[PDB]
Amino acid sequence: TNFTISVTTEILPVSMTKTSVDCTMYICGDSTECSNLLLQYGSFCTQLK
Amino acid sequence: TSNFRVQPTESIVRFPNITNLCPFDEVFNATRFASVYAWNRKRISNCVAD
Ligand SMILES: *[C@@H]1O[C@H](CO)[C@@H](O[C@@H]2O[C@H](CO)[C@@H](O)[C@H](O)[C@H]2NC(C)=O)[C@H](O)[C@H]1NC(C)=O
Ligand SMILES: *[C@@H]1O[C@H](CO)[C@@H](O)[C@H](O)[C@H]1NC(C)=O
Repeated sequence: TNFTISVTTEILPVSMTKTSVDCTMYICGDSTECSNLLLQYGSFCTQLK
Repeated sequence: TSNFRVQPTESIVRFPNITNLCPFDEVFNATRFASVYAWNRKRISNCVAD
């Protein structure tokens, strides 16, 4: 017989903060030995970036 | 692609100005040394070592 109108919340996430890392600096600050080791490995973390 | 960082320009070193010439000759240039069954210990601190 009688109707009412009510409002309800509904929250859905969209996205997070985009994060990017670096292969060289995360391993070490300014050491060229890290670069030599990562070159003689080859390509391991370029696909990660 | 790559990273940009500023390389260092000069070099600085800073050590404490204490100069006491740690007695390495007291433990090295000594006449008698203790045996292995009873070894002695000498503590060296608060000086400069060469
Ligand atoms: C349907 O329901 C609404 C509220 O759910 C009724 O509105 C209330 O009516 C009474 C008496 O008529 C008043 O004292 C209130 O102040 C009203 N509330 C309001 C305006 O928010 C309405 O009367 C109902 N209708 C029927 C036909 O039953
Ligand atoms: C070592 O000890 C001996 C005996 O006390 C002393 O003659 C000598 O000058 C000391 N130093 C060196 C470098 O031999």
